[PDB]
Amino acid sequence: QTIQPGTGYNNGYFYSYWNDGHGGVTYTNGPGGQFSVNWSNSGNFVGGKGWQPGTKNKVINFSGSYNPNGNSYLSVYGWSRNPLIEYYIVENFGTATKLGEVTSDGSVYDIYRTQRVNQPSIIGTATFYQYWSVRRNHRSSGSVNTANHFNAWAQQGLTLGTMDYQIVAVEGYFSSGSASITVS
Repeated sequence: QTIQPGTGYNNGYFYSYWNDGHGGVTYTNGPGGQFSVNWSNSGNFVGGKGWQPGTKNKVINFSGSYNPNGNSYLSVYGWSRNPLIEYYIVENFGTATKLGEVTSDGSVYDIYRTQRVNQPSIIGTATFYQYWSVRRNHRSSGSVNTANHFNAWAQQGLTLGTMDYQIVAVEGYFSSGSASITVS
């Protein structure tokens, strides 16, 4: 169903839908691991389905249509605790300290670390690191072996804590677009 921001479980999958209060976002949970999101001149939002908690060896399958008009991501997205880390395995996007590269699931990814200072998080306002793997060959369907990225990050000194949630997420930032994604 079309829902308001929050977290919960739908048809066997965890979901998270978050936004900054700037209107123009319609997020809808579908059957199974399916979700769809339409946004018209939104602020910042993140929504998608997956698992609570994730694992450090999950192979994540996704397929769908992803048509952003501006700043947006389509990512394997999640959190860890102790250390508090918000991480991205970016498979596609619309319109940082580089640490290395990894070749995984048919593409080279570029690995980055950023720091968020006094920003929202799963534990409230906090300062924390973000880990990124940005796919070079952009795509909106395929499989992600998360262990390839987590191990590559660790080899560069990027440590993950105990896993919190782990989803395939569509994120937008002051843009418009449409997406419909099925996770498995």
